[PDB]
Amino acid sequence: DAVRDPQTLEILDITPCSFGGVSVITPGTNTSNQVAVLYQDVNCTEVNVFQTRAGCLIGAEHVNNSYECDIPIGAGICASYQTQSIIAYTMSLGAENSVAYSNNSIAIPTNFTIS
Amino acid sequence: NQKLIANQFNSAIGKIQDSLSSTASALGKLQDVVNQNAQALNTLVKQLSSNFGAISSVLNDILSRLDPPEAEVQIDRLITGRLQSLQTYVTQQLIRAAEIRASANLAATKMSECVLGQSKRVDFCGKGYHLMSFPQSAPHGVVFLHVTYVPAQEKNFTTAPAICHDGKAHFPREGVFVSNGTHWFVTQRNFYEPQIITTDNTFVSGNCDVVIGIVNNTVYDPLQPEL
Amino acid sequence: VTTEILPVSMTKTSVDCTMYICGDSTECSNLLLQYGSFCTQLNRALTGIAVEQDKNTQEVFAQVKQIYKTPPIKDFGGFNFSQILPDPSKPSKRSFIEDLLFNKVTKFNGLTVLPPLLTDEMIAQYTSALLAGTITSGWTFGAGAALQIPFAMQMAYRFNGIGVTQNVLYENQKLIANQFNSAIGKIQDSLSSTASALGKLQDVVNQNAQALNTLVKQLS
Amino acid sequence: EIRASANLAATKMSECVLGQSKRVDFCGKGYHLMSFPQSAPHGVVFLHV
Amino acid sequence: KYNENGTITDAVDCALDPLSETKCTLKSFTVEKGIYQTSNFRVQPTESI
Ligand SMILES: *[C@@H]1O[C@H](CO)[C@@H](O[C@@H]2O[C@H](CO)[C@@H](O)[C@H](O)[C@H]2NC(C)=O)[C@H](O)[C@H]1NC(C)=O
Ligand SMILES: *[C@@H]1O[C@H](CO)[C@@H](O[C@@H]2O[C@H](CO)[C@@H](O)[C@H](O)[C@H]2NC(C)=O)[C@H](O)[C@H]1NC(C)=O
Ligand SMILES: *[C@@H]1O[C@H](CO)[C@@H](O[C@@H]2O[C@H](CO)[C@@H](O)[C@H](O)[C@H]2NC(C)=O)[C@H](O)[C@H]1NC(C)=O
Ligand SMILES: *[C@@H]1O[C@H](CO)[C@@H](O[C@@H]2O[C@H](CO)[C@@H](O)[C@H](O)[C@H]2NC(C)=O)[C@H](O)[C@H]1NC(C)=O
Ligand SMILES: *[C@@H]1O[C@H](CO)[C@@H](O[C@@H]2O[C@H](CO)[C@@H](O)[C@H](O)[C@H]2NC(C)=O)[C@H](O)[C@H]1NC(C)=O
Ligand SMILES: *[C@@H]1O[C@H](CO)[C@@H](O)[C@H](O)[C@H]1NC(C)=O
Ligand SMILES: *[C@@H]1O[C@H](CO)[C@@H](O)[C@H](O)[C@H]1NC(C)=O
Ligand SMILES: *[C@@H]1O[C@H](CO)[C@@H](O)[C@H](O)[C@H]1NC(C)=O
Ligand SMILES: *[C@@H]1O[C@H](CO)[C@@H](O)[C@H](O)[C@H]1NC(C)=O
Ligand SMILES: *[C@@H]1O[C@H](CO)[C@@H](O)[C@H](O)[C@H]1NC(C)=O
Ligand SMILES: *[C@@H]1O[C@H](CO)[C@@H](O)[C@H](O)[C@H]1NC(C)=O
Repeated sequence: DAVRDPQTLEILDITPCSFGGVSVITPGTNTSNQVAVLYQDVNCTEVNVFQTRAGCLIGAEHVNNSYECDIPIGAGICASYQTQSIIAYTMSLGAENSVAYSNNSIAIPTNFTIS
Repeated sequence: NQKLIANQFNSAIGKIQDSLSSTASALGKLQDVVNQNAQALNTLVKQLSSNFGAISSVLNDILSRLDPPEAEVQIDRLITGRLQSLQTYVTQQLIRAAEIRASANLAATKMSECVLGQSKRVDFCGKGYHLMSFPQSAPHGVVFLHVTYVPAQEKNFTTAPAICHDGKAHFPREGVFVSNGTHWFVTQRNFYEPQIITTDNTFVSGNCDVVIGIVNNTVYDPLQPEL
Repeated sequence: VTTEILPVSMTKTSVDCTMYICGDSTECSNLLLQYGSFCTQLNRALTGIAVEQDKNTQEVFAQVKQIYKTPPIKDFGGFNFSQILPDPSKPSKRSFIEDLLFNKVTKFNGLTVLPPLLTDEMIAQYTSALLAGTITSGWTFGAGAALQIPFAMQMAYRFNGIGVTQNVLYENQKLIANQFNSAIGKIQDSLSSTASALGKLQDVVNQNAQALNTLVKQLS
Repeated sequence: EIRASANLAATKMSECVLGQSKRVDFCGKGYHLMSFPQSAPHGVVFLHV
Repeated sequence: KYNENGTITDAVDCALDPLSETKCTLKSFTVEKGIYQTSNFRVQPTESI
């Protein structure tokens, strides 16, 4: 955990050198040979760079627009291949839609489909 | 609407064919099972090539080269390693089998409750109001075609929990009270079909001084014109 | 009002089998390779678990395609849902009760932990949508479109559904709303004071912690 | 075990929260009216009315 | 990659780039859409003490 230096009697902590899993994010090779690489649980220091909670993502562009999740990364971030290049974005959970609620209004179906 | 319904049904079936014939991923749930089993077997076979500390992965090469006092040691290493491999394989197959069994139990449940009957369990037989289902076989599995009723078009109606007639509070036996801005009607909850509010559509309980949001209207009595 | 607590997921652990067995050792690694795929399939097995953990979460919460939200005017016929609806003042828009739940339930050996795909905030949005749907459109959002209905009328259906004529609800609407509101307050009093109330989720955490502590201690 | 629990939780969400249950003691003791989900660490909490 | 006549017709250099690493990891010359864990990043020592 720590040692006492043998010449100077001071205590030094030993923190094993940064490491982590490496994952490759890719559209199928039937479409593209471009890839993005995720360095899991590391800072964008020792390793078009996007720092996410899941790790340091390199090669994917950070996009402000959300979309449906395609290739999940983690911590709310998903990646995809669009206009093409690899992008990363915060995933959408679906379209926002308020309900026209009131104490005297009811919506009643007038037609239907069989699916 | 029988003709419309039959046409929508027939169309929906055609859509199923178009999807299944073109989208390989459509049956990913069954293909994945096959793939996992193939990997388990490929893994098990590849393990035979490992030495596990032995001079050779080939049993015959140990036997053809060493006398028993030494050959037995090398063989023990292969036996231990290969037994570990079988134990790993079997354990994985048992756990995987439990998953398949659970799936089969669900499939059997659906066959009994969804196909043989009609489900009242929401999203058990697909999204929407379940009508009927039809089974189809598949490699190592079952495919269910769930036929559901889904509301398609809707309108904004004004409503009320009850209607006052002569001071009595009238409630629908079935359906809700609605208003199109000038007239009140009573209609079934899942499909707009306005009816005249009559004593045969509503029932009386309590009065106008109790119900919150009760509105004034009239309730038609089919008997009075007959007398 | 009763509370039912169910586990949905477990910590998405991941173990680097090479680093665990032969941490930074070339000589050991060369011997480890003689065991073939054992190291590789152990990593594969844990990965499979980590993957289904997100599948499990999505199956439970992501049952609604749209994110519904309640109106600015919380008029539900006397029913007070402010303790189960998201609190806008928080850094994470969770309800009062959810905060109570979160406040009760609680390295270099190749052992790491992966984040969930859906963060607590994402889950809060899903429960918010499901709740807003339930409150303003009843079950219609589950079948198709969210169709607005007055809350009191929604309850009328809920009563018919249990064999009680709807006039009972309306005649006793104030009583019912009061009993409901009281029951919710009781839930808060129980959850905030009884640690064991969430034992089912804490136990999962404890089992995983023990499994990892056991694995690490074995290195000695 | 967790998966089985998650499957049950998902079942309840679909049948108890999105709908109304006719299954006795599925959504707590008594005649089920409605339920409301709440999130929790690694799980879901249902308030059954 | 050995063809039906035992001729090597293709090959993947497993240390060329991250896609090649994925191809070697999956033992295939085709990679399906998704995210794959292929390796482990480790900071190397620069001097001995
Ligand atoms: C309910 O919706 C259906 C379609 O889903 C309507 O039927 C279609 O009507 C158009 C004309 O407006 C025709 O061109 C289509 O061929 C019809 N489709 C089918 C399958 O028959 C139906 O008219 C609508 N009913 C109401 C009351 O609005
Ligand atoms: C509400 O529904 C009623 C009944 O259909 C509508 O009243 C009828 O309107 C038609 C013309 O479209 C007349 O020929 C009938 O004689 C009317 N019936 C009665 C009893 O007045 C009414 O117009 C609808 N109101 C709204 C705002 O749409
Ligand atoms: C429904 O109609 C009744 C009359 O049949 C209305 O009753 C009146 O209520 C006010 C307020 O308390 C009294 O001052 C009047 O004397 C009542 N009228 C009669 C004839 O007794 C009632 O207010 C109406 N309700 C709605 C919602 O329109
Ligand atoms: C819903 O219930 C909450 C209590 O949980 C009510 O909030 C309280 O309101 C009183 C009166 O203004 C304040 O003195 C308290 O400090 C509030 N408590 C909290 C925790 O906010 C809320 O007003 C009720 N809402 C409705 C519509 O009934
Ligand atoms: C049904 O039971 C409820 C209580 O659960 C009764 O309501 C209470 O009545 C007392 C007076 O006797 C009040 O002091 C309480 O404040 C009321 N409680 C609530 C929540 O309002 C109700 O009166 C009973 N009804 C019948 C027909 O017996
Ligand atoms: C995959 O590649 C083949 C050519 O070999 C092409 O015909 C097919 O449309 C491609 N599929 C996709 C999804 O790009
Ligand atoms: C990376 O290091 C910087 C300091 O140089 C720090 O401010 C930042 O928060 C760190 N990011 C992560 C993900 O650790
Ligand atoms: C998102 O928009 C903000 C401006 O509101 C901008 O500063 C930021 O750089 C943008 N980020 C990305 C990834 O486009
Ligand atoms: C009901 O009215 C609201 C408010 O104008 C509107 O947003 C909504 O689309 C209407 N719904 C229908 C079915 O007409
Ligand atoms: C419905 O809401 C409106 C607006 O707040 C209010 O004026 C009206 O009295 C309410 N009616 C009922 C029955 O609650
Ligand atoms: C193998 O050799 C034969 C000629 O004898 C040739 O026709 C065939 O295409 C070859 N197979 C492959 C995979 O190249």
